[PDB]
Amino acid sequence: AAKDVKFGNDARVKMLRGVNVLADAVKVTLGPKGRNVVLDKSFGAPTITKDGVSVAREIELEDKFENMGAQMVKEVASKANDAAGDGTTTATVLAQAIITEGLKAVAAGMNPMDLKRGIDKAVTAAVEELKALSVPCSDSKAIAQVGTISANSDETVGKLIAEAMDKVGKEGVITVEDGTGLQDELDVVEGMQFDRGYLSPYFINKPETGAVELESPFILLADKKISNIREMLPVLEAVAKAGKPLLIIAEDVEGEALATLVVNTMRGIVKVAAVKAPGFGDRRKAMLQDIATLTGGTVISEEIGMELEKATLEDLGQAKRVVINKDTTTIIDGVGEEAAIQGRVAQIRQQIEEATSDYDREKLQERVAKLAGGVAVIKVGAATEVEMKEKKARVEAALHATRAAVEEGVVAGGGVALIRVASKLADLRGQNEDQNVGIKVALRAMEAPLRQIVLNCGEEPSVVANTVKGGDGNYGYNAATEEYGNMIDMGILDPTKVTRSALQYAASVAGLMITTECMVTDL
Amino acid sequence: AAKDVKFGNDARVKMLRGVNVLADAVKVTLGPKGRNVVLDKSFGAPTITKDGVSVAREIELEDKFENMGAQMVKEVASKANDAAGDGTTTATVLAQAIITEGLKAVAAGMNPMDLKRGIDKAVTAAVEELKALSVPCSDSKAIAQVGTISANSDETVGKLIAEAMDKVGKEGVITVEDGTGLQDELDVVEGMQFDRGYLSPYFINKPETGAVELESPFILLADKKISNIREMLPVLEAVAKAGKPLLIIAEDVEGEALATLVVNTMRGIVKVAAVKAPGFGDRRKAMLQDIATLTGGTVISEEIGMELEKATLEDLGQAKRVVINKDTTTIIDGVGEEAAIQGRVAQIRQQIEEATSDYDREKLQERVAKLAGGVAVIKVGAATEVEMKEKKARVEAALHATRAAVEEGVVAGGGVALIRVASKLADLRGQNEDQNVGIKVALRAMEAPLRQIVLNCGEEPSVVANTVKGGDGNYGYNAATEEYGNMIDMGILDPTKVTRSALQYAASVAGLMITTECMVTDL
Amino acid sequence: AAKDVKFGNDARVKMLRGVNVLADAVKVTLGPKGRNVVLDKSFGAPTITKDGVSVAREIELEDKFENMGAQMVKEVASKANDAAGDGTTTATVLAQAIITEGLKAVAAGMNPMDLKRGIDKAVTAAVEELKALSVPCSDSKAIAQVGTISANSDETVGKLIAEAMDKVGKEGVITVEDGTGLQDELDVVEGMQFDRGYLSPYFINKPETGAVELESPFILLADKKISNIREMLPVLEAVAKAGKPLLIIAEDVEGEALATLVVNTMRGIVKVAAVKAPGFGDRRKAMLQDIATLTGGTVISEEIGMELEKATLEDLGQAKRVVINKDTTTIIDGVGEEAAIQGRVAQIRQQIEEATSDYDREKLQERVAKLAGGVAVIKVGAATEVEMKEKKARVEAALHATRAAVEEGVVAGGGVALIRVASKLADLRGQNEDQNVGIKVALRAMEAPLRQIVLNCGEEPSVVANTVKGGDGNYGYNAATEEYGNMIDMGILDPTKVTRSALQYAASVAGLMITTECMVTDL
Ligand SMILES: Nc1ncnc2c1ncn2[C@@H]1O[C@H](COP(=O)(O)OP(=O)(O)OP(=O)(O)O)[C@@H](O)[C@H]1O
Ligand SMILES: Nc1ncnc2c1ncn2[C@@H]1O[C@H](COP(=O)(O)OP(=O)(O)OP(=O)(O)O)[C@@H](O)[C@H]1O
Ligand SMILES: Nc1ncnc2c1ncn2[C@@H]1O[C@H](COP(=O)(O)OP(=O)(O)OP(=O)(O)O)[C@@H](O)[C@H]1O
Ligand SMILES: [Mg+2]
Ligand SMILES: [Mg+2]
Ligand SMILES: [Mg+2]
Repeated sequence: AAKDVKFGNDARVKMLRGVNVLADAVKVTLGPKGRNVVLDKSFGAPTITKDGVSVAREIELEDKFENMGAQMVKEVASKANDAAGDGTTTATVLAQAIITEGLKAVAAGMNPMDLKRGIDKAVTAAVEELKALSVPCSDSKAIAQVGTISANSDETVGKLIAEAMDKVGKEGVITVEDGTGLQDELDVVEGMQFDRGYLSPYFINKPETGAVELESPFILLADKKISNIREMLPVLEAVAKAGKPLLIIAEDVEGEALATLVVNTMRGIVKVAAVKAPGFGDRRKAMLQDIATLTGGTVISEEIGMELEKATLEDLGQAKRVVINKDTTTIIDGVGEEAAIQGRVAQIRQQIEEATSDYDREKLQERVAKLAGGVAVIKVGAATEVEMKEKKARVEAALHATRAAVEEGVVAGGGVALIRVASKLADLRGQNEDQNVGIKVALRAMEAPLRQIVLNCGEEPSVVANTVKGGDGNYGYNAATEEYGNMIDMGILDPTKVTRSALQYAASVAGLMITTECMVTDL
Repeated sequence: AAKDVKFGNDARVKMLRGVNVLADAVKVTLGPKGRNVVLDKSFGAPTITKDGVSVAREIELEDKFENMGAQMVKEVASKANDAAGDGTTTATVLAQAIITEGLKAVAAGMNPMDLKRGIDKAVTAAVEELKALSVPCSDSKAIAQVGTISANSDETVGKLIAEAMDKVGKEGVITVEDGTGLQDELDVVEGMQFDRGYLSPYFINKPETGAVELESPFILLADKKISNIREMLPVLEAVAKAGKPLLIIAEDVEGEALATLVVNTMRGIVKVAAVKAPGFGDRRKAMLQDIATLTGGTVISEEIGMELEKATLEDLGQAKRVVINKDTTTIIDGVGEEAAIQGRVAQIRQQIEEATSDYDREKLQERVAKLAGGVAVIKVGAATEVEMKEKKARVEAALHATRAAVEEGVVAGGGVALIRVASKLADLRGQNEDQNVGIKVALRAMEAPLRQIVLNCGEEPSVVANTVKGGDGNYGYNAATEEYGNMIDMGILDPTKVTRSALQYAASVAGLMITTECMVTDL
Repeated sequence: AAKDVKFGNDARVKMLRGVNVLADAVKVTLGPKGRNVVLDKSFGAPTITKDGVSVAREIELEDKFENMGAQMVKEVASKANDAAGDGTTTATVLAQAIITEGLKAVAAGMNPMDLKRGIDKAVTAAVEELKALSVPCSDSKAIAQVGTISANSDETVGKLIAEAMDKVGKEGVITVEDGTGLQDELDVVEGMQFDRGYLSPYFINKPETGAVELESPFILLADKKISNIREMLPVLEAVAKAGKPLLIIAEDVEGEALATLVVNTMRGIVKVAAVKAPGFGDRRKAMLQDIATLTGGTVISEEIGMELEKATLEDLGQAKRVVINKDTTTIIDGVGEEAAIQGRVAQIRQQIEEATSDYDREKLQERVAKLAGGVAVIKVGAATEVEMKEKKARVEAALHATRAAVEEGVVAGGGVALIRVASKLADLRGQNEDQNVGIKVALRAMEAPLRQIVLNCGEEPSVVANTVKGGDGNYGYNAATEEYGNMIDMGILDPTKVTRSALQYAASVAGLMITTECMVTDL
């Protein structure tokens, strides 16, 4: 029908305003200062967002345009957030600065394309500089500091991350679970995780993450792939004479062969999940066996000649809970048998030694390793359930950031890298003036987040920024110290990856926002 | 869509106003003074709330924001109320004071985080002080006084609690039932209670408590777990040739194995409940046997080879009523056989003696103890049914508070502990000024409820508070006396646990309220 | 009309907003930077206004409350403006800062009285510091600079002031007149000034100043006081033939008798003025003689026996123009008799030497001095009449400021004194915290105007202010230099008096605003 059109600046402004609103909350929240943000929920009690990210999520704009603009930033921010594990706010902050400048440039009427290109070019240059700048991660104490950064002055999270990290080992994966109680618990977990996808997003559970968690799942393992429903059905009868979420492991499902019959034919009332059996070939079988032992269930294979129909519920193992993500499917804890698990591990271990070949050894060793799992679980307590969820999310983000940060090594925090790079970046020129301005804009954007921290300090960011820029090498401002010192010496370092990730995303967002001169909507 | 946003103070104010409104009623009601509050009900006759708590429940705010804010307080208050058994109002009162100050501080613009931390710190300090301050509970006369406090000058409740408590014994559990008639009846009850959960909240009955009560329940006991519906079904046929609520006892239900078939397949028209059979192993069987005798029903086990299908309704016992809560499932009174029950008890008792081992003795002794139950039931009469319900609720709260109070021992009432602690607390300083103010705020919050009582007195709380603070040791004001005397000497003591519980919750609430600077809602 | 009564912040808020609006324009204009302001006109092209004072004058607020608030500032500012001659804006700027803070404090709910007291206390302290800080005025080159400051980068004004000042002498009074033409004209004017009041404000001329200027005045001098009209009348009759405006000098004119008859009876179509003859006794006569010679008119005394009636117009002298103010009455230029005037001066001069006594010498010397000194007049040209008026006003202000500045000596400009004093002030504490905050507020207020200049520079005032504060001695920022240097060395100095005056007034204004708890207005 009729469209309400806003031209250029008009289109931009809606996004910009939305961006600003979202950004403002985020910026203040970013850094230790932001205590909290809260807003209502349509259903249920209103959500409260401790984190900057959560704030962005929480914040919705009444205006469609503004909201959409806000959403765009958030979505990018989240993506950066996931990968980096941290720097969600930073990306948002960066984006806002870039966007605003871009918009102004838009006001200038310089073709945004050059600017975008310039920005991208600047980003690339900055990235390169950052990479060189970045240095190896410091020790666990640093790690805690890294954790704290993700923490946003959540001391506990950093401590937990460090503590979990120490026990597990940096290499060892750490998993987070909701705390049993207010006090956190760190437990080594028994179980194995195998990287398998979820066959269909349909399987994908309710939660936003889309990882599916089953409570007291039942595990049916078949070495053979599950061709059709019918074979499955007798299992199902045991299972629809069941209910708490059944997990099914099949070597393969033809999303052709299984899916049509299963979905239509099968009520699927009981929760069901399907995963491909880990590994392939004998190894796959071996993995299945390992899983089966861990589950405590039994596996049925054609070679065995056991029938799925014949197999009862008992054959199916149970898990305390299972979490599945597209990348990987894990069982938090199979009931298993303590002896059984150990025995299998030993047997596999013996096998590992036994096999002459490295390859054989590797498969076995991998298998054994999985069984122990080396997994650590972290529980987060909270005053309230809501808090716990919030805390947990923060913790998870921190963990990812920390892990990434350590491997990458950590660049000086405080946006020191960003400021430092920008200066170098400034010298570089874009192909054309429009590009040049964009490049400058990007540089400006980088500078801003340093200022924001300063603003939180209440110190005038101009002086700090100037001083920071002036200092060669790694120079930065420590909010807590409110003294000038080497970032490395300070030991507060922001992860290279997180910084890089955030910057890239922010730049991308900004460019996108910049590009759309005009927006059209239905009236 | 578009959102209506209130920033910071705007967000807070809605909550604050709501809090104040709710709080005001609660505060006045708190203490003997508050005669009553009443408001309409959407359906049915409007509820009338004698109690402060009920007032809060009753009071709803038209404004969503205000209402939500009010709700938040109430929910916390209720939680405190449950645990403490008393002090529901106190928590509310405390919260309001804290919130208001926090809001003002919010107006100050000091970061609430520090304040919250300070408040928490203050709370912790106060708690420690309180614990030291607290002293052992006094005698039953004191108990009645304790009861009266929960009573809010409900003399009857305190008397009933004391009376019930005396007969049952403090240790012995006391249960409350609606009064048969206006006159209360205290009867020792025959029956056993076993701690078992309800399999599903679905089972959970209509009432808010969620405890499920069945009228004239039928009890089917199986030693063996009920794997599937089908085995159940023939029982059901007897029971679908039935209607008034069937209770089912199964050793285990796979919420996998039973649930899918039962729910979908089974109409479940007749009320059904499921509980796991108490105990495990032989003891579980023994417990089942004890239950079976008490029920007067019979239990069927595979070992017996009796069939569930074979078993008739007659095999199933009947109970006058059953109440189930997640923690525990109890049968108020199985029809049982008087002789049978006694005989079983004796047999078990003999067994207890017979067993050499302590362990064997313990299991038997526990079993025997349950059968007698040592249970006492209290009936509350009322002029009207509504009143009775109100009274009953109050009675229950009092009982919990009293029981907790006795074990803990009772601290001086009148908020004496609170005032006393605060002074000590005041000396302690928070890490930072913002924290400091919050700490002070908390202290102020503690003081307030003393004032409220004074206000009810009409005496100027300032003088009283000052005097109370001035007095060392336990110093307090007795409203009734309107004379200064030792709280202990007065013998009016508020339970340590209740006070502690309320304070902690109130603090938590306040912090939460404080945190949310701004609230966003859809327009 | 009706009355609307309000109490509370709301009254304040209106004032604050009004203040800000006026202040903002003024602040930007203040310092060389403020380009301009414009006004509308009902008829003709809209007027355009210049300097900040003019800006403030031009600015009116639609809202009564806001307007009134704005007005209050302006009135005080003008008063300061008059006395200082400069610093109108500064006072306004200071006031705004103070007011806002005070208002915030009002928001705080601290009792403003303490704050006002604290502010006053701070002001006093600051004043003392300033006085000590102040140093003697520099030479004419400095004077021009002083002029420029009043100039607000009006080079011409400063030059004119300096030029006029040089010729006249600093001590010598300089008068400003509208320029004959675009080019300014500086003419020294012969004449004597004697401090005499205007008998009645009725006499007071049209212009706002109320000083009365007569064009080609005729001077009638009577040694005797002019008791009544009748004696005057025959002079007047000649005056009728006259009509060049008549000035009357009488020893004393009783207001009632003369004025009543004169005003009512006499149309007074020709302007008439009356002044008391300068001096008393013989000296008065002598002064009269001196005046008479300077006028070139003759004086009639009873002792002489000359009759006023007898005296013709010729006896009355003429002046090119006369200006009268309440404090003093001056004749810009009597036509005089060249020979007569000179001879008398010589005679007086001889007398001065001649007189043995100091007293005689003093009177004579004073008499000669008045004639000798003469007066200097400055004409200001303009592109347009409107401009000229504006320029003239600015010039006048500058002149006053310069004159004051020179005598006082000039303190470092740039608000350096203000910033410097504040630091010292900060140490001083008010009696009570509320006072303390007010004191701090005042200090903050002082700092602000430095910032404003910086802001105009575009440099971040924070750094500058910090730097300025840090420097001991006279440290300041020169806008033009944009380099740090000694203010004195720079030679840019703001007059002590002007600074002091502005500060005091501003403080007074701020204090006043804070109070006024209740306001009543028409509905
Ligand atoms: N306690 C602290 N002391 C000093 N600097 C800190 C502290 N906490 C964080 N920082 C700095 O502030 C920035 C990190 O804050 P934050 O983690 O909020 O930003 P973010 O990661 O972008 O936001 P989010 O964590 O919500 O994704 C970094 O530059 C970091 O070095
Ligand atoms: N009859 C009484 N005489 C003296 N003081 C009393 C009396 N009844 C109560 N109090 C005091 O008043 C406070 C208890 O009142 P109340 O029980 O209403 O508060 P509450 O427990 O917080 O509210 P609710 O009982 O609704 O949860 C205590 O400090 C108690 O010592
Ligand atoms: N050309 C200039 N270069 C450097 N500083 C200047 C210059 N002109 C003025 N200043 C400084 O700026 C301030 C004076 O500006 P201005 O005269 O506008 O303020 P004001 O006297 O308060 O306003 P008004 O002149 O309208 O009363 C002083 O501190 C003065 O030293
Ligand atoms: Mg972070
Ligand atoms: Mg109570
Ligand atoms: Mg000036």
